[PDB]
Amino acid sequence: SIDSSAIASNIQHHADFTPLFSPEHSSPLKAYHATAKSVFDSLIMNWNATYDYYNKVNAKQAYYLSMEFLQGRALTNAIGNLELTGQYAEALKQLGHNLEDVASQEPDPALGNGGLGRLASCFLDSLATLNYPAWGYGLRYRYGLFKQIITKDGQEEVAENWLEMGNPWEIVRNDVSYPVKFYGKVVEGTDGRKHWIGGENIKAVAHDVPIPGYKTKTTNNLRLWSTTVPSQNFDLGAFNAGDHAKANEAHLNAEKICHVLYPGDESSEGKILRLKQQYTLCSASLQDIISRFESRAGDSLNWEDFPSKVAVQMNDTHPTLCIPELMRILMDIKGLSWNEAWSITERTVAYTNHTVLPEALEKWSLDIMQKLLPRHVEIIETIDEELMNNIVSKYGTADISLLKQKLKDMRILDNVDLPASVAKLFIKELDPFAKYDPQFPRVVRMANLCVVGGHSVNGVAEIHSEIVKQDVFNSFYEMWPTKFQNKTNGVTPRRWIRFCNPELSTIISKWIGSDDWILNTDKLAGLKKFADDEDLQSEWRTAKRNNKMKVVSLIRDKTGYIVSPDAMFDVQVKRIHEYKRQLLNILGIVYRYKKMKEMSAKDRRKSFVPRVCIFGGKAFATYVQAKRIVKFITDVAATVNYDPDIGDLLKVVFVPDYNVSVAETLIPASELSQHISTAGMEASGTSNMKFAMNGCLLIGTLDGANVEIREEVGEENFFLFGAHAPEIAGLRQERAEGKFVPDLRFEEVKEYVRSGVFGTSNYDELMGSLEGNEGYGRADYFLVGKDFPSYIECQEKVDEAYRDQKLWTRMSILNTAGSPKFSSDRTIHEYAKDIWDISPVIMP
Amino acid sequence: SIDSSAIASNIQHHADFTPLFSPEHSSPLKAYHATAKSVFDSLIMNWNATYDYYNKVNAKQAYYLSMEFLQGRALTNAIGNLELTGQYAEALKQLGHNLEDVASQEPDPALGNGGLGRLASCFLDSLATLNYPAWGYGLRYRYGLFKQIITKDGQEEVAENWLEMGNPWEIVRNDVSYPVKFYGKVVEGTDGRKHWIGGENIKAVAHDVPIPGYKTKTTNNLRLWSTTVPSQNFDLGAFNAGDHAKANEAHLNAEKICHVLYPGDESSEGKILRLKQQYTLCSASLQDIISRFESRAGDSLNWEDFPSKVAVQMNDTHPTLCIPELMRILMDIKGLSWNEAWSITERTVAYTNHTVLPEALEKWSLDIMQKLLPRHVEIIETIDEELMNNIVSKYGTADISLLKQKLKDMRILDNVDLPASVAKLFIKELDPFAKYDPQFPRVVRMANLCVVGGHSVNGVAEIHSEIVKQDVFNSFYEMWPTKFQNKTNGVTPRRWIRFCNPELSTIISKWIGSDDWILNTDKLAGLKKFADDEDLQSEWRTAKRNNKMKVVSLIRDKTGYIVSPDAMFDVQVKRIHEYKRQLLNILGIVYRYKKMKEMSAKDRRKSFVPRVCIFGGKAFATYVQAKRIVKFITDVAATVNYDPDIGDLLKVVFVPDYNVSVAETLIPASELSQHISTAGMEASGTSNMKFAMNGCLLIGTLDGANVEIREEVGEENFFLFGAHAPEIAGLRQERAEGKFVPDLRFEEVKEYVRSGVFGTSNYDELMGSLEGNEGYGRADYFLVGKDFPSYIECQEKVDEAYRDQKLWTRMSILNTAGSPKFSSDRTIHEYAKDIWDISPVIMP
Ligand SMILES: *Cc1c(COP(=O)(O)O)cnc(C)c1O
Ligand SMILES: *Cc1c(COP(=O)(O)O)cnc(C)c1O
Repeated sequence: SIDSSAIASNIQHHADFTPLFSPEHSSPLKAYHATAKSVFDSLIMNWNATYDYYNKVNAKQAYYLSMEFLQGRALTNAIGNLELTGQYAEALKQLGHNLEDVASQEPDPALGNGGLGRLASCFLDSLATLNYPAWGYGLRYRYGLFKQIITKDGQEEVAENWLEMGNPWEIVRNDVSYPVKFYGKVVEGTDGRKHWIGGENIKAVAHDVPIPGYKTKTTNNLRLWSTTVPSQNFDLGAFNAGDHAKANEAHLNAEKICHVLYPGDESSEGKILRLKQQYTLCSASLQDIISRFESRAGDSLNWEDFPSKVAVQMNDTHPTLCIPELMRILMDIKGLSWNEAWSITERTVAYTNHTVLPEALEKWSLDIMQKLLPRHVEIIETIDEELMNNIVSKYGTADISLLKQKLKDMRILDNVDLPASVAKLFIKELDPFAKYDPQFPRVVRMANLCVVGGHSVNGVAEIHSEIVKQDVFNSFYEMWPTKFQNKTNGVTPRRWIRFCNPELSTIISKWIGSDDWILNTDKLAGLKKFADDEDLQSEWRTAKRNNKMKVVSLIRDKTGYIVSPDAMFDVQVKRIHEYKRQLLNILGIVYRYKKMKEMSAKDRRKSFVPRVCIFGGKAFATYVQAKRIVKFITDVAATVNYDPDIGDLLKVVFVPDYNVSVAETLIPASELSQHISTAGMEASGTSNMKFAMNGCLLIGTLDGANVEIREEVGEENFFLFGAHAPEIAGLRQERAEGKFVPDLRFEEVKEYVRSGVFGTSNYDELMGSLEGNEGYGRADYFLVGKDFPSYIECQEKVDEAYRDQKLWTRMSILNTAGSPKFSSDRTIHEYAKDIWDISPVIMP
Repeated sequence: SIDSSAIASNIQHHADFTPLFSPEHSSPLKAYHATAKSVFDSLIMNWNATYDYYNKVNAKQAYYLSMEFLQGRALTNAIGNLELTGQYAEALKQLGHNLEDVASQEPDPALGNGGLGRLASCFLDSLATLNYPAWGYGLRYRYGLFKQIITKDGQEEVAENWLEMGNPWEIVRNDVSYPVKFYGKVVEGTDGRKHWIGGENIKAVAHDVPIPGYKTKTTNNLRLWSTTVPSQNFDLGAFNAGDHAKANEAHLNAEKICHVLYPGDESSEGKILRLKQQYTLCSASLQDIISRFESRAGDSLNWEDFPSKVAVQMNDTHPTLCIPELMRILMDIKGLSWNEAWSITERTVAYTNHTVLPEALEKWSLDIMQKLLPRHVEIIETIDEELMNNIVSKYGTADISLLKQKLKDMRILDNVDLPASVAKLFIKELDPFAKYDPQFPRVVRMANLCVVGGHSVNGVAEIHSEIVKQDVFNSFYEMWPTKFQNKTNGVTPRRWIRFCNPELSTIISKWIGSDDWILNTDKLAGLKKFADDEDLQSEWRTAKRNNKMKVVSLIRDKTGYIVSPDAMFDVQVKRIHEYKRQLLNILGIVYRYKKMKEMSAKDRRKSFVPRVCIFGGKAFATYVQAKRIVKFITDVAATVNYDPDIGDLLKVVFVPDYNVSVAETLIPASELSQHISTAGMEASGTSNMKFAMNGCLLIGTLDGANVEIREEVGEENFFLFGAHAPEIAGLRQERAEGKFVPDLRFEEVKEYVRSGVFGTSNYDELMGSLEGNEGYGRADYFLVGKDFPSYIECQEKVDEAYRDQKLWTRMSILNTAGSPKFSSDRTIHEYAKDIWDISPVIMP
């Protein structure tokens, strides 16, 4: 009773009765907005039912705050989760359209950037699919980070246009507006209570993005804050006098908070904005959560129940301000005591860490924060004093040098005059250590504040979670060992197998017996025994090849290069950074090119398997060397791809504007993917898990997610190379004292690049970053030269394996069979049970 | 088969499936947006049918361009014209709401200001109602002119908020975008043809506001341009470097065009913007009109047919640039010759003039225009050369001093070097007259360009249209007498009787026999014979009184003052200006107050009829004296309203933020309205006509619309006072040479105001503007003192008439009976036949 012909009518209805175009206009885009709105009707029904039932039950609700959400296109996945994928397809034929064609008109929401945000997004899919009561909270970015375009100069950055016609996947909630305050000062009022007055005032308005679960009515929510000020803040006097910018100054201030993701902060103005961004996310979100708690509790309202009804999860340090903000409201607005409020805060908040380096943890100038959020600094000050008295107790006086060290490590406010209580212990008068030294900045360490303020701290992979306990927060682990956990990352198998790779999905559900694996992904393990079946292997290679043909279109379309699908599709797809070592990959390609060119055309075929080597991802605009690296790759592509001696034996391609949509086409087509960061530098990595699910083989270092992926799929089905994490610091110091001697094959490439064969750029600057023994930006800090021989050898093993397409496809199948551990579903279960302490809420 | 219960469902549907609020939220406002969207579904159906049928028929289409459209609230009138007024009322009861209550939640669109715009709006109602194919073109103003608030300092100006939640009465047309260019320069290309290159580029996007006719499916359109630039014009480099305003500079430039109506132009930046505004309206609109002509013509496309398919009407001089812009496109883009293009332009364009003073006609600096629109100045230059050669022919050489005068009067470009052809005739070398004199600015006279460029020029009232021929454009009238016309203004009887005054409307349709008068307003004349019937008079006075009670609410609500409905409701409602003479009214009130206070409480009742004297309207922010006048009135209100000796004998009230919605409540309640501008200063006036329709009696000067209103309703049913137009200049010169001696009663008031009785302001400054014999801002230029005795006497006749509520109500009824001439319907018929040459297009 829910058929294709009624859907076609509702699509038509939306084109005409919620129109964005002239009636006689006929576009795939017009069809998209109509089809999006037809699907949306289902999400609204289900959203309202889910919203209402949660209020009735009043179960504990989890809240995931992130500065990023890589939502990607919604259409294909909403239709998928509703299981109207077959009927929407036909409905669109009736109207003279094609689903796939219409779906490719959807713009990627510019609401995230990399893994941090995509994880959050996968987490929202799993939460809904498994019927957990949970929302995401975030900011509604207009222009995103940037849309990447590739010219003959390298990468250029253009602002995103995804909101130009409005977002059909959201609902504005005009009754949901919260005030957020900047600057001002604090005064103690009549009733001993603190009051934060004056300053600047903006309002955050709610923009809801429903999150439909798979094979369930449960539709959770992503609440997005958009900043503005009321029309009356427009200065007409300024406007009429001619000063049109002044007239618009107040609106610009509010609105710019939601303009760009991670705005550049090499300026006091960029730092203030980045800080306004975070407080707005924290303040608006917490005010809303508090509001919902109150409305549900009704007359029987008790704040001790707050952490048994509310869980707040801080994705990275960006939402750290939740801690003091919660303390702010509980005391200043609700009237709770410090200890009463602190206990509620500590039990409500938890922190997830994605960093492996202790000098990559968010720091802020106290002076800047003190000016913008004076009441929060007061609160932080009190928190840091408590923390220090607890260290005093749990340790010393007796042994002071020890205590000195414990206080450095754990302090929230670094380089500040100690509170009078602690300062005592260092009289002799006071030790230089217990005083502000103007030679250095006064700094607020957000990571330490997150640890102190949350009941749980977790890493994102087994090895990393240990690094977190041993290197990063050691003295904290000593103090509160029970805080520290691990929650290995995962990705949703619905977006990243079922819907991005339908051809593989059919093969999977045939041989396993059902399509239940989409939900109960453990059942993929039943593929192990069929790994050597010849027929499975036939279908499995055909799918891979069919998925590769959609990439041929993408490459032709986006770059102009013509490539053959009968080569090996070798992909490296991640953010452009020296530590990720795209440079190691391209230089390995350069070596093989060189070998080919010093070889007979008979031997070229005998020695190397044909490849299409694909690069993708964004460089931080200001990062000069990263931009030179994408430039370098493009130039190699130009030289290699148009070389008669090579032909289809090797192609190199840089796919521009890598995003969720690109990944969705690229990943299912991939046979080899590269995860080759300097060992010890990666915490996890989620693209790794996506590739393996799609039967792509991994070449990588013993680093981040690769380690656990290798366990699950088997070491025989993974190409491992390079120095391990423990060996690094030693190899660097070895370099510093002149003892490192690079392979002859590595000097060959460097010289061959300095040769000019890749155009009118020489690159002596880039190659120069792999030379010397010391210096910032030089001295091959990320061990490209060191790992080179091991790496180019490992790629010879890949070639030899690809020669036996029996072995290759066997390993491909074993990767999909070993992926179950990396479903975000079991990641969420672990979070739900061991941190948030929430249960599923199933509607009847 | 279109019943109240289905409508209630559709209202509900829109609340839930085109939502702007949380689902559990319950507001009159929420009900409004839902009810608006339910009505809108009907407008869409009818809009699309009307749009499609016009394309089929390809009849000549009229296009009304204005910088203003005072649309007012749409809800009550759309529901009215659809005749679902009874069923929407019940549908809203079912949902626990009240139509009137819901309607009062609609914000007034800030798309206009005064009469200019309201006329345009009435014109759109009449065009639809009478089935004429016609659109309005305008700009989509965000903040409007300003929302007026009254404090203890006078008026203050706040930006309007009408778009904060979006406009339910519009449809964005994303496929309708047109490029508009600013600055740049001209170059003659390969093919002798001119090309306008470089400069700045913005895009105007179409926002359609359907205009439903009354008792007809015909739903015409108001196309509104909103300016923007594509996201990519956002400078990320600037944003990340910290310079967030610079990053937003390009967007601000585009968007500010649509920010404020009539932005202040005492700055080169305000003048450039005002000029960008007008060109954008002209360019975008003409590009669209041209596009529609082409798509309809198909293969059989002939540009000679353009003026037989297209009429462009310029409301005032603001759209003057249509003339050269049309010439631009026809030659530069379509390839027509000058004469071929000129003939098409002259036959397509027509001009309506609303000005009575020849020094109130829009002038622009040539230098500013030459910089912004260089190609348009070239075209204007050529037009002005033609014009001058035609004057040469039609006159002189022989008589040069004569020719000198004819060229001054008619020139488009004033104070410019004459073209070589004309310059000859003044050799002796060249006369100073035929040269640019840097002592004065170089000026472009837009009015003269409108006259030259249009086939018809019309005034807006019989007397004014004559002034236009005799004083304003005399030498043009001599040259082309057939151009000059009259089209007396009118107002729609649907918004301004039927829907604003339902209680009167019932009485009208009873005694006339039907409600057909709403359409065929001529049938109101049948009320003359019932003027003296006692029963009609009973119902008629009851309605007036019932309508007055809604004003009591408005006054209480907006000012706090408590007033009795059993007094005379005496209203002056128009823009605050010295020439309109609110000051004359208030000073007359001040005189009566003074008399009351020097009188016994028995006599106070014997001498004066109780009144509620209501003022309303906006002062130009920068106009110091106008603002002091509203301040002065408020202070009188404060003193008078709280005086025990007075009580309900006299109240004075300044209703803040006068707009369409205020008028709709105020007008039907009004018994006396004032139209007292210095004689000869007003061209027409439409509020005058509204009042008379609602049975309000007029006190006014022999000026503008009053003259014709007095003819139609009868001199016995109109309170005339003051000096007539011909006597003015003489009375002013009389003042200049010391010969004017004011009434003793006028010095009494002035002194009594200088007395301080009205608070801690003395007003010696304001009273000082009525004193002296010469000087800007002084010397009683608008004859307040002169007309005073005549005026306060005329008000004594009003009192004596109001005493006999038989006579008063007789005259009231005769005003409604005499109003038929002032229906915008017959105004439109005249425009349709004698200018646009269009016919109605009725769908089957
Ligand atoms: C999965 C995914 C990522 C994360 O990639 P890592 O290699 O884990 O950093 C980034 N971007 C997009 C578009 C993705 O789909
Ligand atoms: C009718 C009307 C006007 C025009 O009034 P005039 O006295 O003709 O200038 C102005 N404003 C509003 C809101 C109106 O309804």
